Amino acid sequence: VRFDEGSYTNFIYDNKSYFVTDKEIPQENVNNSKVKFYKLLIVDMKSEKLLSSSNKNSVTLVLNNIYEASDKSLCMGINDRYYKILPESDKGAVKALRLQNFDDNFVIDKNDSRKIDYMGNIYSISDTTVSDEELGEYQDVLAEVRVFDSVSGKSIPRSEWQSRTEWDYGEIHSIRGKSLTEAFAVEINDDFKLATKV
Repeated sequence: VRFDEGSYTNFIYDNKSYFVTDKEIPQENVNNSKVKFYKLLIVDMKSEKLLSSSNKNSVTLVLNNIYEASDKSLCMGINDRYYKILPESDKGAVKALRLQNFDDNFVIDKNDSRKIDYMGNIYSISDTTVSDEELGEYQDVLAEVRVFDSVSGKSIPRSEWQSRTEWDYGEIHSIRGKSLTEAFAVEINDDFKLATKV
């Protein structure tokens, strides 16, 4: 079991790539260990960067063994809990382990309607289409409207409905092969657009 440099979620085991998910497994559903290992990581909660010693905004993670669960999925001991692990082919479909366990929703940015806030990051909604083959897991639906200044992105209150643009925001989906932190798809009017971290 080898974690990628600088990562607390992405690793290789028995020559296959996995990540630790945010899916907790109750202790009663955890069965035989499959791999014994012990790794301590220190993670800055703000920058999510690895540290060599703890600080005021750090969390210490003890990663300990891989187990088979009662549904034959695999999981990993993380501190006092167990979290399912999945192949990297599933990234974005299922969220990676959240540090906060030891912000996680989509909100149209209050200052610029062409942006979405997610996980403490800001995402720019592009004019690039996400094809049906790139479109992955359903995450949420906004079902919102913004009427905004076409140049500045500043929204206009409904009571007042300068060039103006109306966007009608639909579903949010993962993009296959990408974590949600990297990118996701947002339904704008009649098609899915690519949103990427700014």
